[PDB]
Amino acid sequence: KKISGGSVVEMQGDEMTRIIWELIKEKLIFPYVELDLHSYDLGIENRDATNDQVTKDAAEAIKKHNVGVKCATITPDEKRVEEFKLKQMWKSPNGTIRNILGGTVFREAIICKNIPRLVSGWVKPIIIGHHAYGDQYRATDFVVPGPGKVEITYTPSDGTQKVTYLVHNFEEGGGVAMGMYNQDKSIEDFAHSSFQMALSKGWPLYLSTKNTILKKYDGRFKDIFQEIYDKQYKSQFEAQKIWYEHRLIDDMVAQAMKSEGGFIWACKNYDGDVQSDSVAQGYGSLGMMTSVLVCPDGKTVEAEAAHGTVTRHYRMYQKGQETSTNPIASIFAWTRGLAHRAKLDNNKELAFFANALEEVSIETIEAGFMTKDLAACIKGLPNVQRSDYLNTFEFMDKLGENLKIKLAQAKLE
Amino acid sequence: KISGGSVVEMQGDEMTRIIWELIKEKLIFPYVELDLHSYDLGIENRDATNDQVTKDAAEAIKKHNVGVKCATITPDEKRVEEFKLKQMWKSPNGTIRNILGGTVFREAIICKNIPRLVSGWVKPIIIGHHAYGDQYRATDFVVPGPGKVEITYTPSDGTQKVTYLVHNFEEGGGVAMGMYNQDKSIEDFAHSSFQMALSKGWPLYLSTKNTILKKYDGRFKDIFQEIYDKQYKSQFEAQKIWYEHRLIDDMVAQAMKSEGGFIWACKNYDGDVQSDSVAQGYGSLGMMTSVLVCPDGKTVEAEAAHGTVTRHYRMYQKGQETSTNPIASIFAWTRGLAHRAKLDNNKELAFFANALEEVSIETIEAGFMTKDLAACIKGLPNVQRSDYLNTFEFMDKLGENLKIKLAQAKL
Ligand SMILES: NC(=O)c1ccc[n+]([C@@H]2O[C@H](COP(=O)([O-])OP(=O)(O)OC[C@H]3O[C@@H](n4cnc5c(N)ncnc54)[C@H](OP(=O)(O)O)[C@@H]3O)[C@@H](O)[C@H]2O)c1
Ligand SMILES: NC(=O)c1ccc[n+]([C@@H]2O[C@H](COP(=O)([O-])OP(=O)(O)OC[C@H]3O[C@@H](n4cnc5c(N)ncnc54)[C@H](OP(=O)(O)O)[C@@H]3O)[C@@H](O)[C@H]2O)c1
Ligand SMILES: COc1cc(NCc2cc3cc(Cl)ccc3[nH]c2=O)ccc1C#N
Ligand SMILES: COc1cc(NCc2cc3cc(Cl)ccc3[nH]c2=O)ccc1C#N
Repeated sequence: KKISGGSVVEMQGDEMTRIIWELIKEKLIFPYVELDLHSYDLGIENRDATNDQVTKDAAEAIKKHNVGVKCATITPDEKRVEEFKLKQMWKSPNGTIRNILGGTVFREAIICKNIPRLVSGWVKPIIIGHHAYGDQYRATDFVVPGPGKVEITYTPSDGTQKVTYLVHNFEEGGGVAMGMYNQDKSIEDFAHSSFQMALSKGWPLYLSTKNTILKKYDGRFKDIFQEIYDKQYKSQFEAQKIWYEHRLIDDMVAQAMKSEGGFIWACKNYDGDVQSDSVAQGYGSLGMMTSVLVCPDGKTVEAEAAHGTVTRHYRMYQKGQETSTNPIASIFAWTRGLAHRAKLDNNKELAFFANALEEVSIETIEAGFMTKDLAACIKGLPNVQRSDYLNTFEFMDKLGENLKIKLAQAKLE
Repeated sequence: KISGGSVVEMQGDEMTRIIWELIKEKLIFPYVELDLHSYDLGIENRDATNDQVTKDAAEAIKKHNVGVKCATITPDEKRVEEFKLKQMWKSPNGTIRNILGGTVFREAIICKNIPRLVSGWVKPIIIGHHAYGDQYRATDFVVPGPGKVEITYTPSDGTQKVTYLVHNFEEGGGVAMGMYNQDKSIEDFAHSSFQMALSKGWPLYLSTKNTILKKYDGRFKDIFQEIYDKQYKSQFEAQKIWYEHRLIDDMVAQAMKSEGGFIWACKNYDGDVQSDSVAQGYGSLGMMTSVLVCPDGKTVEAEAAHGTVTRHYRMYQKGQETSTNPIASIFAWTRGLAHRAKLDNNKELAFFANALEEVSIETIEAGFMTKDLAACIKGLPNVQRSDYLNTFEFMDKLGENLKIKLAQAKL
């Protein structure tokens, strides 16, 4: 009696995450749930094999079936082109997908009692989202060769008066300059995703900006969030004993470091990249970072780990050496995905399993069975020895055993 | 008694004014004679002068080169109606940078008994930002609807103008903005960062997002490699250190797994302590120093990265016990004097500047500190009164330890 899972769009990936991804399906997922799976290999060979079309096709499956679970993919730089002999430097799959689906990406660390956090006292979860990976990806930048006047202009499409804003008047040398933009359409999406992520998770929501300085730019993020909230989300927030409030980023950081957690943060940063966030990097185990892509309708969810393909470990695997790669984030991609499926289907057996799997993963670590990065968090890297951790299979085997027990006992009721 | 020479001083506001005068009295004036050129950068003095006193303070730093600044009230719509201000005056620190050029760094004083966010960080990590980041150089506006936003360059020459597409709003509006940076700003920023790394004896690293802003940030990066290979390259090799560029993604992840011990030039939009996670995670903003350096090498103005500690000031006003950490403020003075000692080559003053930091540190390593610092070790919930000293007790204990340290030197 396997569980009837329903329609899920799976997306296979590259390197160490592919290798693990399979272990998850075989050892933790398929022995218990029969899915109407809709796989899409997005490993770099096949993306190149199809001219990055398989990426676009997965994005459309996700729209239709409302549930995606994606493995980590190689985004090609120059050296990967030469390494796989690619036809061209294909765009990052994650951006391709999120452009098609609209909506917003939220990351969150998985927190275990026996794993130190930067801030002890952070005990309820911190869930942060950025506006389409950041304001930097919508920047038009160039060098100013010599003296002169840089300006920005609005050209009403109808054809009423132009308006010109002097940016700077370079009077005695060169420099650099750039323009940045955001569409209302897009800010509204960010709003709806954030509010609806908050209702779904049950915590309150904070929008941070720098509207002391960017009065009109960050202003209009605030006013849009406020109009949308006051017009269509307040009653449902009140009903969950939660709220939305805008903060100055200055205020918002000071609070969040003096807090216990349990909130949604809509950061209006310039850079949304995980790899440049000091706190995310500071936990000291990127393998405990989940992500989720929520769309402005509330139905459509795509889940995935926030780390990369772990190329450094992958090269060791190929040469047949020990690896201690952390599967958690990838495991939680499946459980968040499956959980949301269950939400849409009103499928209590799936919801139980999903939660169960998340539960066991933390429990397993808390008993003191874990991968090297987590032991390193406990003891310190120079102090870690081989008998403090399990390799990638030993930890996956352990999670299988503990999952068997959990569900076997849990059945008796 | 040790004559220092000329220093420039700007008296501050609220809790920092009180803490200032105590440092002057107990720590500075009994050990050292000075030619204090003092400006009253309290809010109420500025309003009386129509902000002009801030200018005078700044221009005076030009002549003498050493400044020590007490935290100051930067007005706001409630601070206006609090003092009936003639106008909502601008930030003093800004006016002072604006007038001196220069690049503001920020350090956090560390002790062996005060947990850092990362245990492994056992050396200083000094961060500078390019003129407070490019949000203060931004020009924002609302887009009412469908239409084009174009950024254009009209050469002074008169040669053909250039025009890049920012975005064409097809359906509905949004927002737009453009920011700039003159090359001279960047040369200064780089110069300041090369001088700062040379004095503090640590390697340098510049962070950018040149994988997305290939031109804008790339430009920063070259001016850094150019000026390095040109003017400073072999001076580093002489002091056994090095300069390198790091993609911001790479820099952050390298830092957080390092032992500290480097200068960091952050090319950023927001160079405000308030919004820095890592600075607000230490626990005591009372431990965060900040030092303005100029390109020319000659000019240094020190202060505290924390504000005026208003919540503590209101407790001062009512006779209620306060526990305000003065280290940053002490370090404003030691930085100012250790610099003045290198200008004057005044060895006697140099020793005093290093003496007072070692004392400040030793006191806290010994286990005598303020409430913030106690909270970092135990947790604010677990903190008993017996765990820490109040504003006054901590001073007297430093004053005491300063006296004893100075004595043993003579011998
Ligand atoms: N959406 C995505 O799928 C996504 C996101 C980011 C990057 N990537 C791609 O993945 C490839 C590799 O990128 P990268 O090496 O920069 O990033 P990465 O895969 O996150 O690896 C960086 C380092 O972090 C540690 N780490 C990350 N995940 C871990 C895990 N699950 N368990 C244990 N340790 C872990 C490892 O450090 P130690 O080796 O020191 O243990 C690893 O070398 C690139 O082609 C990149 O474009 C993909
Ligand atoms: N250097 C400058 O010129 C500068 C920099 C920032 C702000 N300001 C100005 O000064 C005011 C800032 O006040 P603010 O309350 O916003 O920020 P703040 O005075 O720097 O600090 C606010 C809180 O931080 C803690 N704190 C700061 N310094 C401390 C110390 N030395 N010892 C112990 N705790 C300390 C206190 O927390 P607890 O209350 O929890 O103990 C305090 O309530 C504003 O009017 C602003 O315009 C000036
Ligand atoms: C509950 O523990 C965590 C939660 C996390 N959530 C994600 C996150 C939080 C976050 C919080 C702030 Cl104040 C600033 C930037 C941030 N960036 C992030 O990506 C990350 C790390 C830990 C730790 N330790
Ligand atoms: C030696 O430990 C410290 C040094 C500090 N230096 C100042 C500073 C560091 C810093 C480091 C990063 Cl990775 C990011 C932003 C940062 N902003 C800062 O203002 C601050 C805190 C601690 C701690 N714990």
